Amino acid sequence: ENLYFQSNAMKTVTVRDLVVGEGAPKIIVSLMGKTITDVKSEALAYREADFDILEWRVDHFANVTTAESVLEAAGAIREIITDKPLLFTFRSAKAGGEQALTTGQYIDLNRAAVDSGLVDMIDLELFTGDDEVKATVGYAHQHNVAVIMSNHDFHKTPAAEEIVQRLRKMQELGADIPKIAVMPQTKADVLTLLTATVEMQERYADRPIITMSMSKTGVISRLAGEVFGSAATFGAVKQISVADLRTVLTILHQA
Amino acid sequence: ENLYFQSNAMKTVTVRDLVVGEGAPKIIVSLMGKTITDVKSEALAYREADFDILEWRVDHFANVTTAESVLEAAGAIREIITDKPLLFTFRSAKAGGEQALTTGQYIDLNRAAVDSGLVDMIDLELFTGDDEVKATVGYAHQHNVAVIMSNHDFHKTPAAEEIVQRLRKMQELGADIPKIAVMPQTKADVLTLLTATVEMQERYADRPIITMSMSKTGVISRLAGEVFGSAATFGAVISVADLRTVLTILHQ
Ligand SMILES: [Cl-]
Repeated sequence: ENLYFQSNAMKTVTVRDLVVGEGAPKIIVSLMGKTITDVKSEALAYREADFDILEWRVDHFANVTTAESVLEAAGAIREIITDKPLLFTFRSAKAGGEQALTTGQYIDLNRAAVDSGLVDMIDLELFTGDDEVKATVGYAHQHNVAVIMSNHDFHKTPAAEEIVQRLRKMQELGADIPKIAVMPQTKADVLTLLTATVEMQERYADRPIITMSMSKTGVISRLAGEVFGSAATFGAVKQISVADLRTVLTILHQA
Repeated sequence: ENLYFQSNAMKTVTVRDLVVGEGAPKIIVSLMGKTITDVKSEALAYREADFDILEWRVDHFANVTTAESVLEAAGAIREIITDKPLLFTFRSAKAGGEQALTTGQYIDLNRAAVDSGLVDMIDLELFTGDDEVKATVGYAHQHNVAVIMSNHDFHKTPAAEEIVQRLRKMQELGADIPKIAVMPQTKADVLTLLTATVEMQERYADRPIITMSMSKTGVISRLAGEVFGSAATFGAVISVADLRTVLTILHQ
């Protein structure tokens, strides 16, 4: 049964025994399956991999508008991955997601995920609609479901202070874990993302944050979270591989 | 026999078949023996480790003021490690070195290393004195010996523009490979060193550069050279094995 804890002083969130914000960064893998058959096979393949959090990319699921189908898929994943936190993420079309839902539908989808008791966390996008996000965060918390809030820029890297402000806004909206991913156009852009990470974590955060500079040029941002302050990083099962990611994180954690 | 190449197209220096500035950053390990028996035992212990350049920290050598002893030790190392470039480095007292030498002794020590034919590269400190550096750079080049020019700040990180200007000065003085190492006092300081690395690489470098932010906090500067533009990194036998592991992953 879902249960999470969080410490503002330690800047941690504990979900299904995993302490996000302590020790080495956590590895998140994303499950993408079009049908229930695909979701089940992918979860089995993922069971063989060394990761910490399973993200289900619901926007890749064809039957997302059928509540019963979404519940069936979530249950199938939970049966295979019984001891790792499950993050429910519908990436909206606006945010690069594979299909479109209206705001109301997206909110209802996330509320249904909270109600199911099958997921430990939900992802809500920063620019969804502040009033609905606040209401949904409250609903999630009332049911012991934690909230990751996300923002993506697939084309550029905003100024450091703008990245910081977005992470602060996510905190303000009640996110348990603010998350941002930006695309570098130059090497300096990767450093901008790391600078924002350090400034946020040292000055404003009272919880864990997740940050990433995308593309091969920004890979170092997926590896250096322990020193700069990103609490988790994404790896690929089938990007940097989960095995290589753990190898490097382990090296950097050694005292 | 000593010979090196260098190109301003891909910004490389090739020494004993090793192309510095191409692909993944190169790993340098340092020999710090006090006596010839320590130097030989260390070189033998390092022979099978996976690194690219052997640095001899001559300031740790007790008989550094005995010319014959230095030449004997260089020969002993060369005999054991035959397939890797040998970098002769006397770290001066001002730069944190273990012993003190007059400017005159320091320059003569480096000239003697060049003349021996036993070393592929020498390290010269940026603030040794311009006339002395230029003459020694010229002397090394006359004998097919490459020059790494170095600068260290063991207590703080200068501003990015200051770091860039020092690297640029090393290029102007004729360094084949400018090298700088600074100490972070904050995490932002680590990023300042990386920023200087990127700016130097895009604005002024026409050769490989080596940069580092010291301490556990600055470890990412030892790992991320391929993307940010540092051509080499030091490890010890973070370990050399772990360093190669990470560099290989980042090269993929
Ligand atoms: Cl958003």
